[PDB]
Formats: sequence, C-alpha cells, structure tokens
Amino acid sequence: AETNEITIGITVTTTGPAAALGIPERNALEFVAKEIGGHPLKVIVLDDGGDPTAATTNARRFVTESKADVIMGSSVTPPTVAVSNVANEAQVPHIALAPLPITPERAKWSVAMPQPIPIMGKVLYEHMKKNNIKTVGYIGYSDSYGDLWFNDLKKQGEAMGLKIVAEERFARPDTSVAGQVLKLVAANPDAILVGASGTAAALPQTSLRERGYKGLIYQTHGAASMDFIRIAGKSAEGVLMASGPVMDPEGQDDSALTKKPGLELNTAYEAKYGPNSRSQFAAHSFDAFKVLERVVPVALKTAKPGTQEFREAIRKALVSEKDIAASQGVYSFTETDRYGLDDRSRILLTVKDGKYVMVK
Ligand SMILES: O=C(O)/C=C/c1ccc(O)c(O)c1
Repeated sequence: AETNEITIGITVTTTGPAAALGIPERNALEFVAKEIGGHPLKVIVLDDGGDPTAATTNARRFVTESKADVIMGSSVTPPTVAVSNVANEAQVPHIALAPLPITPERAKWSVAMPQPIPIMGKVLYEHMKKNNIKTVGYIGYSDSYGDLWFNDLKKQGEAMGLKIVAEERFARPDTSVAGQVLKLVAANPDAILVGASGTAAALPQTSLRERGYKGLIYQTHGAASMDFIRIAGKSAEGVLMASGPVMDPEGQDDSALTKKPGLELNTAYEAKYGPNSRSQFAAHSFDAFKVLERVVPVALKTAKPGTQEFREAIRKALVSEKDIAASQGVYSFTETDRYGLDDRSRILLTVKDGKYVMVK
C-alpha cells in the first residue's frame, strides 16, 4: 500500500451546539490547497456531533478504511482528546483543532493549532491587573476545557495577585445557569472569567448581566466569532476576549508574518459569506493546511505517501521545520512544545456598539 494522493481525515462538529465552531472550520476547507508537491490531497470530512465516541470511531475509520497520512480535529476539547488517543495508538500525525491537555501519552503524534490556554490567560490576567481587578470569579464547563482554564486562572492568576472568590461549573448542554449565577453575584467579584465556547459562552454573559452583575466579564478564545455578539446582544458590551490575530489582519504591520495569510483567508471567506464573517475557528483549519504545505514537501523527499515511513517523516518534519507562518500565529513545534506559539499569536478584543474592536 503506497499512493499518489495524500490522505487527510478531518473530524469536526457540524451538528449540535458546537456546529458554531465546526461549520466555519469545514467551510474554510474550500480555500486550502488541493495539491501539495503535485500530489493531490484527498480530504475526507466526517461529523462527530461533539461526541468523543463518534470522534473515536471517525478517527479509527480514517486510519483503517482511508489509510490517512494525517488526521485533524475535532472542534471542541472532549472529542479532540479522543482523536489524540487514536492517533497516538495508530501512529498517525494529528493536528488538533481545539485546545487539549498534552500529556506524555498524547505528545508524540499530536500538535495543536489553537492558542494554548496559558498564552491566552496571560493577556487576560494582565488586563485585569491594569484595570484594578483584585477579586475574580469563575464559571466554566464541568469538563477538560473548563478545567484547563480554571487551573490556569488559579496558577497564573494567584501568582500575579488575583484572588479567586467563587468557582461554578455547568454542562455544555445546559439551558439555564441560574443557580451558578446567583452564587457568583452573591460573591460579587470585581471580574468574572467565563470558561466556555461558542453558543454556551453567551449563556453566562446574558445571565450574569440580566441578574444585575456590573463587574468586568472576560471570555476565552473559544468565544471568538461574530455569533457571540449575535446571541448576547447588548450584554456583550465591554466584554474582554482573547483572540487570534486573524480577527484583525488589517490592524497588523506589513512586517507581521501573520498578515498575508490572514488576508488570504479572510478575503476568501468574506467574499463568500460577507463582511465580518471571519472567525477564530475558520483560521484553525486553514492554518493546519499551511502547516501541511511546509511539512509534506519535506516528507516527500524521503518517503512515499500511504506508508508508515511517510507518517514518521511528517512527525519529524513538524519539529524540524521552524517558523511556519499562518493566520493565527507563527508555529515552531518541538518534542515538548506541541503548540509551538508565542506572542505573535494573540490579541485582546472588546465589543463596542456591537462590533469587535482591538484593545490597543
Ligand atoms: O469547547 C471547547 O472545548 C473549546 C473550544 C475552543 C477553544 C479555543 C479555540 O481556538 C477553539 O477553536 C475551540
């Protein structure tokens, strides 16, 4: 088994609540390379509905039925963890499209495109300090994503002089967070960090304001699309939100390596879907292909697509190829840094009169 095409399996969430993340990821595939080194790319896209069991099945199908050289996904963290388990057992390179906890068992075959939590937390906690915030409450998912954030707030947050005074959790599918909001408003912190994503991110935003909270609200990069503003409406005003720089390529210097790729994606996306349809999420799948454009030609020098040797050559190329410019950042993976990002990979956003504005 050795082939002319390079086979890429993608599992993303295009049904259910997390479709707010996976649909732009799928849509961005219209604008990525169709061939690398003259080899056509065979891209198989499967929905997982956000479910780790479905993601596990899809990922294994890509290995066994499709003989994939690279697997990508998923849209949210629990199925992403599942994909990483399969990829590490099968020895297939995996580009994660949601943040996930890198452990030793996942590090060999997995890299991640979204900004790591600590890089995003740093920009949020610094703004807190600069705005005279001393006490902070947290509301987030009762799963690995909500844990990543809470654990960072506690470690980074306390170390630069923030006090956590309240912690509440909710489940992704929950339609109400009334109970949690009552306890947060009762604690009355200066600021609240919401550890959520997509549509669910807007539920604490609206409930907190409707319940009369008047402190600062901070949101994570999981919330970084126009849909958050659509859902939260006036309650989104003054929110502070971590995002990738693809949200504002126009505001970047021509010397930013992120600028040309951001403009390429946004011009394509917004030509089809309209002004200000850009998102954090479209950029991740687009950027995964930018990485492949760098690493696949290296692997082609020494190995045939469809072979374990090719999979191994991609794995080694991910670490040997430095400074891969993409829309969301400049990636330099190492054997221990599976995200490969630095300060060029984030900006801080606020919302003013219903639009995103960069906090300068
Ligand atoms: O819901 C989650 O599990 C996290 C989702 C998430 C968070 C940050 C990103 O950049 C992204 O594409 C997805």
